[PDB]
Amino acid sequence: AREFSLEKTRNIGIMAHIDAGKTTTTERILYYTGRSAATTAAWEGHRVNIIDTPGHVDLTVEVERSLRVLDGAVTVLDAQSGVEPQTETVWRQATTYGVPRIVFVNKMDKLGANFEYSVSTLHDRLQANAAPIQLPIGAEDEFEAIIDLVEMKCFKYTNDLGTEIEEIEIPEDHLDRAEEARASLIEAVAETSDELMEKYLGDEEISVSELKEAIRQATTNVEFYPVLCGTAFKNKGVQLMLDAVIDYLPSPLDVKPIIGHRASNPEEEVIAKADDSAEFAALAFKVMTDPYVGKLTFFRVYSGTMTSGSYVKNSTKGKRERVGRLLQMHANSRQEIDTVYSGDIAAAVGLKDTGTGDTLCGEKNDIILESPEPVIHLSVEPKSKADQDKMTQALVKLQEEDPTFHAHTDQVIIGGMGELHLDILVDRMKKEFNVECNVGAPMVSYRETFKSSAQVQGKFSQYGDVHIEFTPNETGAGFEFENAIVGGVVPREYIPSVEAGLKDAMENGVLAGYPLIDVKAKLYDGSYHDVDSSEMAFKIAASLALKEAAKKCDPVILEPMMKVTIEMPEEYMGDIMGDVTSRRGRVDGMEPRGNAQVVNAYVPLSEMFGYATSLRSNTQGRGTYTMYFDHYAEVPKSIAEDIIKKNK
Repeated sequence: AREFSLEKTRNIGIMAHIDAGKTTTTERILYYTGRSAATTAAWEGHRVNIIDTPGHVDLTVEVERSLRVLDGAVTVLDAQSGVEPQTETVWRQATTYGVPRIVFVNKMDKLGANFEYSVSTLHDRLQANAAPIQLPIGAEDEFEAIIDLVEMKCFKYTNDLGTEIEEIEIPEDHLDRAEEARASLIEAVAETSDELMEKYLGDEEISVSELKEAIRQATTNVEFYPVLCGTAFKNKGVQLMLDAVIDYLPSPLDVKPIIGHRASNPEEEVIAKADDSAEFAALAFKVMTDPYVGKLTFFRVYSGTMTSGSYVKNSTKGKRERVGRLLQMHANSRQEIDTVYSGDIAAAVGLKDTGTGDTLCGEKNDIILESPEPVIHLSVEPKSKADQDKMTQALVKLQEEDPTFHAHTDQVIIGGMGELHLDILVDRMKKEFNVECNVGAPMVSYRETFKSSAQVQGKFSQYGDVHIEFTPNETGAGFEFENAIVGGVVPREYIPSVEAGLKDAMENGVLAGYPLIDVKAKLYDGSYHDVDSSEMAFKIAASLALKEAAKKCDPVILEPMMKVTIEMPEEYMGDIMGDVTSRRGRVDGMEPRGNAQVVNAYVPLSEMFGYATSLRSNTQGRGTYTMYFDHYAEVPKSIAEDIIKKNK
C-alpha cells in the first residue's frame, strides 16, 4: 500500500519571525529529517511534511490556506524578547482553525536569554495554557544541558555540532527545581483530564508512557501548549523537539476533517475525512514553473487516493484534467512516484487548468473545497517597447498563482485587496520579470448608484426604441434585469443585445466616471423596423435610456468601507477614538481580552492611508490591528464635489 501509515504522518509548518531565527530552524530541520513549497522528509519512522508559510502575515488568504493544508505547527520565540506582535496575529487564527502547537524557545545562547520570561508571555499576552516539558541548565554562554521532564532525564551538549551527546542524571541542585516543574506541568495538563485529576490529587504514581499519553491528548485538542528550548545554529534541543513533534503534534486523523460545499448545492456541508476507501478529494496550495519539467502544481490530498496516468476533476474550473508524473521534493533530492495516498503532499507535473486554490476531485464526485472585487488600483507605464512586451506576458501568468487581482489594459491598470497586495505584484514584475516601469499613487475604486426611481425611454433614429423602469437595488445585491416584453413589441432576438448595451454604458458611469452598481432595470416596452433595427442600433438606445435616468434617479458616489479591528492597552483609548473620529469613522461594539481592550470600528479606506505609522506613534509599538472590506457607503457632499471637479 503506502510507505508510512496515516498514524505515522505529520503535516507541519513553522510560524516564527526570522529575528527568532526562522531560516536557521528550518535549515536545520531539513538536514536532520533529510537523509520550496512543501518538502517531504522523515523522522524516526514517520513521514514529515514541512509546508512553507507566507513571508508576511498580512496575507490573510495565503495564511488561511496554508493553515488548512498543515495539521500541526511549531513556533519559535526569541528567548530574550519573548512572544512578539507579528506572531501574535497568526497565533490566534491558528486557534480559529484548531491547529495544535508546541512552542520552541530559541537563541538561548545569547545575551539577555531568559526562558522563564518567554514562557510568561504566552500567558500574559496570549491567554494560552502552556507549560515547559523541559528546563534549561544555564543561559547565555552557560547554556549546557536540558532537562526532559517527562522521562526525567538530562542531556549534556558538548559541542556546537550536535554530536556526542552524553546522557546523564539531573544534578541535585536542579533536582528540586525539576521536581516542581514536572508537578506544575501535570497540573496544567490535568485540568482537562479528570481521570488524571484523581491520580494527582490521590498522590498516585504517574508513569512515563502514561503521562505522555496524557499530554498528547490535551495538545491535539489545542487545550495545551508544551514548551521546549534550544539553539538552532548550535544544534541543541533540535533533535529533542523533532522527537516531540512525534509524541505530541497531530496526525491527519487526530484533527477535525476539512469542509467544503457542493458544485450543485452551493450551501451543503461536505465532510472530507482521510479515507482510502472514499473518493478522491484534494486542494492545490501553490504553483510554480520549472525550466525543465514545466508547470508545477503543488497540492494535498484530504481523501481517497490517486495515481499517475489517469484522469481527475477540477471542480473549481468545471474541467477534466489528466495527471502526468508525480514528484516529491525531498531535502536534497527529487523523487518520482505513482500513487499519492490520503493525507500526503506531492506536486503534479504538466497540468493545464489547475491554479492556486483550485479543487481536484474524483470523477463521479462533485465537491469543492475552497471558494473578490478590487478596492484599490495602480497605473504602471514601462519605459520602452522592449519591456512593454514582457509585462503583458507576466500579467498573463500571475492570475494562475494569485487570482485575487485583475488587469485592465485599455497603459495598464491593476487592482486588488490592498496596498500591500499590489506592492508585491509590482515588485514581482520588477524583479522576477525584470520590467522597468513607473508606478503611480495608490487609488481607491469608487462607484456610483441611484437613490431614486423612474421610467424612461430612449430612441435611436437607423432605428431602435426602448422603455425601461429604473429602481435602485439594495446595497451589495448587484445588478439585476427583467424582460417584461410580452407581444414581442421588441423582437426576442434583440432582447439580450439591450442587456449588453446597458452595462457597457453603466461601466463608464454617469457622474464622476466610476462603474454604476446596485441598480435594477426592467424593460417594459419598445418598437422597431425591419430594415433598420439591429442588435447594434438598440445598444445605443439602452445607452440613451440610462442617460435619461441619470437626470432623474439622483445618482451618488460610493466609497468602500473597511472593518478595522484594533488591540491595545486601555490607557490610550482617549487617542485612538479621537484618531478614528477624525478619519470619518465610528465605533461599533468593543470588548477586552487579557489586559488589553479590543476596539471594533468602521472606516473609509480613503482615510486609512498612513495608519500603522499613526498607531505605533500613539501606542508606542503596542498597538495592533487588522482590516477588511465590508460594505459600500455614500461619500459626503463636499468630498464628492471634489471628486467631480478633479476628474474633469
